[PDB]
Amino acid sequence: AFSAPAAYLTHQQKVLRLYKRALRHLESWCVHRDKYRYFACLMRARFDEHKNEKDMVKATQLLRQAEEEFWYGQHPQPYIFPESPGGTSYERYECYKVPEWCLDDWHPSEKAMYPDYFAKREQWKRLRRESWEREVKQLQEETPPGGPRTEALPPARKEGDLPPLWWHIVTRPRERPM
Amino acid sequence: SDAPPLTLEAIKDRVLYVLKLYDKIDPEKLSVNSHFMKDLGLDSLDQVEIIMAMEDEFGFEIPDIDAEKLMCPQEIVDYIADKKDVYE
Amino acid sequence: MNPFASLTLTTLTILTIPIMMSNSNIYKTNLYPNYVKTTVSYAFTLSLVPLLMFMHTGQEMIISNWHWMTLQTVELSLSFKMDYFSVMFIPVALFVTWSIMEFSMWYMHSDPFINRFFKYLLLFLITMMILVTANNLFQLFIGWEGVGIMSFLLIGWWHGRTDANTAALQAILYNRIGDIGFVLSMAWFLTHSNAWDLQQIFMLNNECPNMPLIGLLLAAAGKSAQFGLHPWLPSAMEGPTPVSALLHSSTMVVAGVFLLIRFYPLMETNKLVQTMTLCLGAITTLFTALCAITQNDIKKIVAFSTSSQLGLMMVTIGINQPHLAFLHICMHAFFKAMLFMCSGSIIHSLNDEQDIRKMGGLYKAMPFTTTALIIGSLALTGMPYLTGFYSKDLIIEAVNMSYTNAWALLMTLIATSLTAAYSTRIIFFAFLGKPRFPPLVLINENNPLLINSIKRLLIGSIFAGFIISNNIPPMTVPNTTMPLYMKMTALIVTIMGFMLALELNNTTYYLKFKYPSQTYKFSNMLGYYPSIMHRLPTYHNLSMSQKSASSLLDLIWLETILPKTTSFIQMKMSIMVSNQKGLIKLYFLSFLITIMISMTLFN
Amino acid sequence: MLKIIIPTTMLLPMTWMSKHNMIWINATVHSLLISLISLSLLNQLGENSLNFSLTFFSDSLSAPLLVLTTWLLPLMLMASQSHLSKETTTRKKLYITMLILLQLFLIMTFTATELILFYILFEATLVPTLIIITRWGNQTERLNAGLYFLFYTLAGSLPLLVALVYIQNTTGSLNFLIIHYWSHPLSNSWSNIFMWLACIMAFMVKMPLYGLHLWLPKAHVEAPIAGSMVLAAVLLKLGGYGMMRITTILNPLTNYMAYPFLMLSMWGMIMTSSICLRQTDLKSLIAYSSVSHMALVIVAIMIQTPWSFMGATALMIAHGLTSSMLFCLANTNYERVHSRTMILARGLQTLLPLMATWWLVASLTNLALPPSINLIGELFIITASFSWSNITIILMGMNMMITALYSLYMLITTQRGKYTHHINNIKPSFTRENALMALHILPLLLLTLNPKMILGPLY
Amino acid sequence: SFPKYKPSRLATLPATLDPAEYDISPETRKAQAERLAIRSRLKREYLLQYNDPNRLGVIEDPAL
Amino acid sequence: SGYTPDEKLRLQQLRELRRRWLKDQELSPREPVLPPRRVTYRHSIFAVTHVLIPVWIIHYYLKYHVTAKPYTVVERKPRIFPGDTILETGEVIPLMKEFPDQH
Amino acid sequence: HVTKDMFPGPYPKTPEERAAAAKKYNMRVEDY
Ligand SMILES: CCCCCCCCCCCCCCCCCC(=O)OC[C@H](COP(=O)([O-])OCC(O)COP(=O)([O-])OC[C@@H](COC(=O)CCCCCCCCCCCCCCCCC)OC(=O)CCCCCCCCCCCCCCCCC)OC(=O)CCCCCCCCCCCCCCCCC
Ligand SMILES: CCCCCCCCCCCCCCCCC[C@@H](O)O[C@H](CO[C@H](O)CCCCCCCCCCCCCCC)COP(=O)(O)OCC[N+](C)(C)C
Ligand SMILES: CCCCCCCCCCCCCCCCC[C@@H](O)O[C@H](CO[C@H](O)CCCCCCCCCCCCCCC)COP(=O)(O)OCC[N+](C)(C)C
Ligand SMILES: CCCCCCCC/C=C\CCCCCCCC(=O)O[C@H](COC(=O)CCCCCCC/C=C/CCCCCCCC)COP(=O)(O)OCCN
Ligand SMILES: CCCCCCCCCCCC(=O)SCCNC(=O)CCNC(=O)[C@H](O)C(C)(C)COP(=O)(O)O
Repeated sequence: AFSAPAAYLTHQQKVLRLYKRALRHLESWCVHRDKYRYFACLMRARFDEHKNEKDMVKATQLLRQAEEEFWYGQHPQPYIFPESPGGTSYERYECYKVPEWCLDDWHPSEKAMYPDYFAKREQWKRLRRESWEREVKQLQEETPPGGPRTEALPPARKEGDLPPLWWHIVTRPRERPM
Repeated sequence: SDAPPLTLEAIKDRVLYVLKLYDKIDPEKLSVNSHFMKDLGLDSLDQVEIIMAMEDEFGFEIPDIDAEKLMCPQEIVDYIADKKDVYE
Repeated sequence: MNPFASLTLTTLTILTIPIMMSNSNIYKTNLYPNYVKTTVSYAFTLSLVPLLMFMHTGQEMIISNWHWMTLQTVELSLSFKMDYFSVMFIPVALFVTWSIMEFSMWYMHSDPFINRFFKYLLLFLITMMILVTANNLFQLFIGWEGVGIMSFLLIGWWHGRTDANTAALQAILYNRIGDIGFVLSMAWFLTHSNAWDLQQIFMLNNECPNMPLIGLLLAAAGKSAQFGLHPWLPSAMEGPTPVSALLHSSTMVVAGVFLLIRFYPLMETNKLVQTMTLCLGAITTLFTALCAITQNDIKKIVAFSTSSQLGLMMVTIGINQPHLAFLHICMHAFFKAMLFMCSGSIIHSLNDEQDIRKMGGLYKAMPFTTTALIIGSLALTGMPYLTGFYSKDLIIEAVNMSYTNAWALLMTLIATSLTAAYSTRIIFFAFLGKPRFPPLVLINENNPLLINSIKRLLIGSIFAGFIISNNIPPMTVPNTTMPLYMKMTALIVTIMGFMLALELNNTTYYLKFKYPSQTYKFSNMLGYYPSIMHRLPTYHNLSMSQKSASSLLDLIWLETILPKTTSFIQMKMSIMVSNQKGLIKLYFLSFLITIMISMTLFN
Repeated sequence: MLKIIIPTTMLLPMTWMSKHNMIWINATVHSLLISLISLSLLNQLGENSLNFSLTFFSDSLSAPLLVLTTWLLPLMLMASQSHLSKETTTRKKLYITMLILLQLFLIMTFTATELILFYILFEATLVPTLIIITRWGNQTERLNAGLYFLFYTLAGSLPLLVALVYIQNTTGSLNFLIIHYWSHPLSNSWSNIFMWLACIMAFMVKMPLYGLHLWLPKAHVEAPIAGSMVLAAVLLKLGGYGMMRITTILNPLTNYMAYPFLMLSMWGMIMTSSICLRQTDLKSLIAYSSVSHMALVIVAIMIQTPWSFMGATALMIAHGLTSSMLFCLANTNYERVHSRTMILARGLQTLLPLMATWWLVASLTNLALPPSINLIGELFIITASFSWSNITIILMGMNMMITALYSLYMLITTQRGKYTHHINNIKPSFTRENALMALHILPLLLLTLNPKMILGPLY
Repeated sequence: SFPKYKPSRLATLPATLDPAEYDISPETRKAQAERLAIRSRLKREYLLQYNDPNRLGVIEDPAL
Repeated sequence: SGYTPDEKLRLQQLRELRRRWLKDQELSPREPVLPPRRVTYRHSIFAVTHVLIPVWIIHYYLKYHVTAKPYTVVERKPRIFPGDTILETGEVIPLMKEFPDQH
Repeated sequence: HVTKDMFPGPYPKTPEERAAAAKKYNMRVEDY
């Protein structure tokens, strides 16, 4: 989620992803730990026997029957972590994430409580106000002509500079706001 | 819930605990800043296995695009802390 | 005088006070959940008295206090019926709700909107009470829609989760499909018997025709999650565990079976509807048991168990034993609420983990939870002299010795065997093996709320079956003499299911691996019913909604016919008429032509 | 009746001589006061009517519609108070003048003991509406919408004038009492068939019937908020009221002349309910919902049984209130969002909880939930149509299911889910909008206690 | 040998079983590069318009 | 593979800022300020204002208003067996005819 | 604040027209 993607996945990345998925589904099939370890070692053995193949045509010929075999025995009800995009509690707390800018609409009577928090809030707002003016120029001078080619953003290079486009990544609500 | 607020030192201790039980690497040589491909001579598949082990141990799963570019215990700790919003 | 009516109305009234107080100051504190729990407990202990008076004398009563409106020769009034069914189901529902609320006071302590959750639970309880005590079809419909709306609101408790909204809408869809038949029955009854009141309906219909009974059966199938419309009950688990423990386990889902029970004087007079409901019950109980055999989410397994029990009581209705079905409702409430409360305890203790693949050794880690779950499972499977026995054993005995369909017989027997099998699966996979949860052990049950809530239902599921069975007057002809081999068929089939499930589950220890067969894929994917039926119809309908109805008819052809054709014709005529070069030669030639035409034509 | 008509007229000089910063207060206060005066008309008797004079009479069919019409105007003023902030004093006074003229024309229409006066005011109700739609409208399509709304209505209603003057020439009087008492059967002839069509089409076009509803989505989408509520609440009921008044002379021809319209309505209810599911706009969705409900009312009126008429009146009042509430809520959303698209703003329940409650209540009422008068009218019409034929239940049940589906879809898409990230001008809801929603919804839950007040003369 | 997965309208072909990305040619890589380029251009425009402290409205979406 | 130096530096700075922001979210002892302003026993009062009063109101309503109209409250007639005595009349229902009793 | 060109247009037989539309919808010419 954090890292920007590349235009394509190399053969190594495909092999690693297939290995991870195969191990996960094998663990789902083999409920117990000792069985899982035994069959995971067997799968690693059958996985590394073609590690040193040189030609790419045959390697691409492989990893195709491998994917077909994986799809045939994929355990149609795999194990999904509760916070995963398929888990039981995937977006459970997404209804509690209230944006930061909502605090700008609070009544002064409500702002009377928590005064120190709002003082630090004003300090953060001033910091963002200056940092944005610096960042827009830095990004303008750093990007190549014709538009960016990948969605990777550069860090801060000077001393007082801050990373471009940081406000909405730094001020995420929380993992479990309530 | 009653879940304790796990902290940075606790995360680092858990990471090193998981790594030290991986017999492919010797506990004495490993450090929080040690690499995986060069300083320990581990395979790419081995690194995937470590990532999955931390996945199982911490109860949350790391996306592949972020898991394939974690090479040191320190940056694994940093990634977990960023995921779980740890202050100190 | 005759405190029966006073107390039977006072329980329903006192259940309403916290709803009125929801706008007061106590709603803004942390005292609200305890307030609601105490109110429910007081309502239960007050409603316990009419049960005693009915048991002593056999008191029956209907109260028509407020006259709502009169439509010519029809009168609609707020009428409550307080017969055996109502006076017996009030205390059971109140007891289960009290235990569930006390459990929720611990399960949902971290939810910021806990007060709203308790208010929603109380609103659902009030609506179910209205449905149970209703005397005319309109009040029954009011309760019928209220429970469905509350289920929609409580399934989608977490608004951020998309699956919650999907499940809520799916439940509403299926309940409306059932409401189609409910409204059909209501309209038929009014237009033929000239009354929505149960008394006139019973009296004027000596031989009830097929249409109203088919409508009632469709409504019961819709709300009790029978085979045609089953998936909404397993999908309704996206809500919090207390909701699925109270609403979609034991109280709300028995509304269709209760509707069929209420109209039993008309059910007996028809033979085709009895056969249809028996077949529906048999097929649905087998299907949900078979699906539950191989499920891996604990809440899914218990939901499918609930669906199987619902099908079993539909079968009981089919063989014309409504009172036995009511008794099974009462027992199933207790032990199924127990099972869901234990599952919620495990889920909370294991950091919101629901897959049984990650539950290991909890027989020693959680002793009270495992003993409660073991007692509940043994009661569910039909262990003799327990709460589930006094209902299920009689169900199977009556089913075995009636002039019924043989395929329904076989399906019911296989269904109870599979019930034993999946109970074994739950116990073995969640309490026997070595631990499989993450290393940070956070096991803890030492909370008085959870322990007390579980132990109350424990005492209930141990003794209530005996108490209720021996403390009510007989209403069915006993099956005194039976063949010995058929007398024990329930126990033999349950033991066979236990042995087969245990032997097949013990084979997972062996270090061998094999790809699944077609039967396993069919059973795990829920007969492929949720896939196809949620992709083939919906899509097509939605497709038409944009292709034929919206764009092609409304935006293209309806526009082309009336307005666009008129606009085009008038534009063409205006262009033709107004295009004159201004030459008076042509003008006067036309004048000569029209002079000649009028001279020779109009004379 | 003049105790109602005269104050409505005096509202105009009251508005025009008010101070520049006090027009809204005076208009709202005196409109509410007028509504209280109109409440007295509700006490109808089981006998003929409240024949006030030779020109105006009140029935138990006209009383609920009159009370709703008088009650709507304060809500229209509170709704229009928002987007007219930057408007000059003269134009605001002209807007209030148009609203007052519309109310006066509707009040004079609903009693109208003579049919020609009824027709004159029934077409007079068309000028202020067109001016409101085409003048104070945001989009550039308001002109085409105004043209459609004018011509669809006028083309249908022009043969009605000829039919009425012909009836007066033959019968000798158009007073509704004389028409009802001296009614005679219509023989089965081509001339009588065309008289039936002329007398019916003028009211069926305005309801509207499926196939002639093209003007309604345009008029409802492009109009301002007040025009939208006055169209959805009262202006749609003119056709049904006229049809129930005029079907007294079309018997027994209707017994077989109702088949095309019955089939059209019973299929168009399904078609428009399905259309509501796949909609990218909120106001268009609400307009199509109104079309479906009015098609059901058409079926009820054409059945011509006492339960049909009772259900038709109840559904008229309930749908008016519900559609007005839904348009109010959509306008409040559009004012902050400035886009009018369903999926552009999401998860508003996390930011505005009370408006989420109002959305839920409005959707539940639209969903025909018991014991609200929505379901009372719905169920009465269902039973009457079932008596008409046992197969109608299939179509009606399909309509009910689709109605529930699209109502909850409207609720879920705009209220549930994760909020849109790039919108940061969702200010907390004002007291005006909350008061508007409360005043919309409380009369419905109050009328569910005394249904006999809205069940019409055949109660 | 294993039974083949036959895709349909309501059950599409998985990316892993798809054969288009196994027959890789330099023009396919160029096409993927252009796709990522235009997507990143749009993302950069949106992020520039999104983090602006001065903006106090809704970012108009031409696509919508 | 692995982090590029620019990615490492950007992630480090973002992490520092995120930790600062998260630490700033904490509330001090005086951070929450509330302005004060005012204008067996628990169960004993609870049973009085929640149980007894509804019983009184409902009993009054049923006894003197609901039962005033005919047929509003209709009770199933009690079962009569051989041998019981009726309060209203005092007559005794005759017993059975002494059926043969073995086992 | 959107120009007339941005709005959807009638299907175009010509390649030049096709290219203009593909650029309008923010996608590759041979991907449109
Ligand atoms: C009067 C005499 C009374 C005595 C009567 C007889 C006494 C007993 C005789 C024994 C009878 C069977 C007992 C064994 C049960 C089967 C267990 C087994 O072997 O499973 C392994 C094996 C495959 O397992 P796997 O893939 O290796 O598992 C992967 C791992 O183990 C993954 O494992 P996992 O950990 O994930 O979960 C394992 C789970 C997963 O296991 C499963 O896969 C579930 C599938 C097994 C359920 C089948 C049981 C009942 C079937 C009812 C079917 C109703 C009709 C449906 C018609 C469909 C037509 C297409 O299994 C279990 O947990 C326990 C299984 C249930 C056993 C306990 C209950 C069975 C006893 C009750 C049945 C008979 C007694 C009746 C008593 C009343 C007296 C009459 O299952 C089978 O091979 C299926 C055997 C039966 C299937 C029959 C359907 C064939 C239809 C083919 C087409 C026919 C033509 C249609 C033409 C249509 C034209 C329109
Ligand atoms: C404890 C009590 C509980 C119940 C309270 C009920 C109060 C009801 C008040 C609301 C009344 C609604 C308005 C009714 C208007 C219809 C009737 C009206 O048209 O009658 C007129 C008479 O109306 C009254 O004179 C004036 C009433 C107007 C005021 C009503 C009270 C509330 C007014 C509130 C205004 C604002 C208050 C101050 C705010 C700052 C003309 O009568 P008329 O046709 O000749 O009668 C002929 C028959 N006669 C000869 C036997 C009489
Ligand atoms: C498009 C959106 C909706 C718009 C409104 C739709 C509603 C308009 C439809 C008109 C309703 C019915 C019209 C005529 C009904 C009479 C019954 C007749 O049609 O049936 C046969 C009549 O036979 C033929 O139909 C003769 C008429 C044929 C010519 C009429 C045009 C038919 C198609 C045109 C459709 C265009 C409709 C829209 C126009 C813009 C029976 O023969 P017969 O028993 O001997 O005569 C009965 C009449 N008697 C007793 C007085 C003598
Ligand atoms: C949204 C657009 C809707 C358009 C609606 C237009 C159609 C309305 C129906 C027809 C309107 C004209 C009817 C005439 C008015 C009634 C007058 C009447 O009833 O008098 C008849 C006269 O009947 C007629 O003259 C009818 C002639 C019709 C001529 C105009 C035709 C208009 C179009 C006809 C087909 C439309 C029908 C379906 C329209 C559907 C909507 C598009 C009696 O004749 P007498 O002289 O008294 O004979 C007695 C001695 N034997
Ligand atoms: C229950 C489900 C069962 C599913 C079974 C799935 C099928 C199992 C059999 C799979 C067959 C294969 O291995 S398909 C073999 C695919 N072709 C190759 O592996 C050639 C060169 N491989 C590499 O270069 C990789 O990077 C590598 C060296 C592996 C790691 O490198 P690292 O140094 O960066 O870790």
